[PDB]
Amino acid sequence: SQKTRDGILDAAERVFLEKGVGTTAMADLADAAGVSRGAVYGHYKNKIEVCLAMCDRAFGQIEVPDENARVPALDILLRAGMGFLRQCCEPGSVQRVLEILYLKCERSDENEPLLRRRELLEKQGQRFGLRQIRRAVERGELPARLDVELASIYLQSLWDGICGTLAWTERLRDDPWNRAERMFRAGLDSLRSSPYLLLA
Amino acid sequence: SQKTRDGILDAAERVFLEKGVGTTAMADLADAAGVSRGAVYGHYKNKIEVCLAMCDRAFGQIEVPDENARVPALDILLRAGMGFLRQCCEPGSVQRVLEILYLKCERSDENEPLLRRRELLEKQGQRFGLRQIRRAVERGELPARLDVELASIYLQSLWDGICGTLAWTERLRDDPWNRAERMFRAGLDSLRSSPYLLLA
Repeated sequence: SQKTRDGILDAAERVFLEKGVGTTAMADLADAAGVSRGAVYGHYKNKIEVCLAMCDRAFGQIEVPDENARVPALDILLRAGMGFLRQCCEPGSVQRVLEILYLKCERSDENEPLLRRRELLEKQGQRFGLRQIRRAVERGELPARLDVELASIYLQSLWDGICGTLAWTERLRDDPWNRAERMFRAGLDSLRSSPYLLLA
Repeated sequence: SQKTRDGILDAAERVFLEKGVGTTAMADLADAAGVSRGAVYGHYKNKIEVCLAMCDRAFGQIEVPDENARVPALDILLRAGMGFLRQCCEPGSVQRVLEILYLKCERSDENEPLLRRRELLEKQGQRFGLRQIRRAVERGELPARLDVELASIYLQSLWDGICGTLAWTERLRDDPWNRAERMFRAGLDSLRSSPYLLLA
C-alpha cells in the first residue's frame, strides 16, 4: 500500500515543479499520481505535509561522505563538493526537489516549514565545509594561522559561482566535470599558498 | 523642462522597485513623480521606454576603468571588479536599477528590450574581464599556457559567489570590503600559481 506512497512523491516532484507549491492543490496531486483524492489524504494531512515528506526522501539520496577516512581532509571536502554539485545538476529526484525549493517556492507564511527545511540544508552544509577545512589545518594539511572563516567564504562563494554557470549558462557546456574539478582544486590551492587568506 | 525628466526616472527607480515592471503602469509613474500623466507621456512613449531610459542614466554611472594605464592589467581588473561590485551593493541609483532588472523584471515578451539590455551588460562585462586576463599573459604578468577561458570562468564564478554573500547573507556583515578584496586577490594568485588552470 505504502508503495503508492512513492507514487505521489515522484508524482509531486513533477506537480510542484510544473506549478509552484503555493498554487498546487491536494487534488491535482492525486490526479498526476493516479490515485484517489482520499488515498493521498490517507497518507498525508496537508499538501505542505506531502511536501516535507517529498523533501526527506530526496535528502536521504544525498551521498554522505565518510568524514573519517584515511585520506586528506580536503580529499573528503572535494569529493563531497563534487558528488553533491553533481546531484544538483544531474537529473534525479534531488535536482528536482532543490529546483522546487529554491525557485518554485513562495516566501509565504505557509511555506515556513519549507523555508526552515531548506536553511537546515544550507546550514548542515556550510558547517560540513567548516569542519573539513578546520581539520586540514589541525591535520597539518593547511597553514595554522589560516583565517578559517574567510576561507570558507572563499570556497563557498566559488562553489555557488560555478553552480550558477552550469545552471544557467552555456559556459561549461563542453567538458564540465573535469573542468569544475580543476577550478575547485585551484580553489583549494589558494587556501594553501595564498597570503591574503591568513590572518593578521 | 527636461529637468523634470530626472523626476520621473528617480521616480521610476522606486516605482519599478516597489512593484514589478510588468505590473507598473504609466499613470502610477506620474503619481510618484509628481507630474501630470500627459507630462510623462510627453517625454516618453511607453513605460517600457521610460524604463530603458532609466537604465541608461544608471549605466552612465558605472565607473569606466582606464584600460590603458601604466599599471599591471590585473591591477585594472581588480579595481574595476571592486569599484563595480561596490556599486551593486552600495545604495545609489545603479544598485536599484540592477535589482529592478534581475529580480523585479518578468520574462514576458514585452520585457524583451529589457532582457536584451541586461545581457548587453553581462556581455560587455564578461568580455572586459576576458580582455584584462588576456593582456596579463601577453604582458608577462601571467603564465603563457594559462587556459584563459577556464580562468575567467574561475574569476567570474568567484565574483558572483561573493556577490551572493553580500546580498543576501550576513557572512560579510563585518568588514566586507577589505575582505572581499582579499578574496579577489587570492583568486588572482591562483591564476598565477596554480597548475590546474594551465592547459594541456
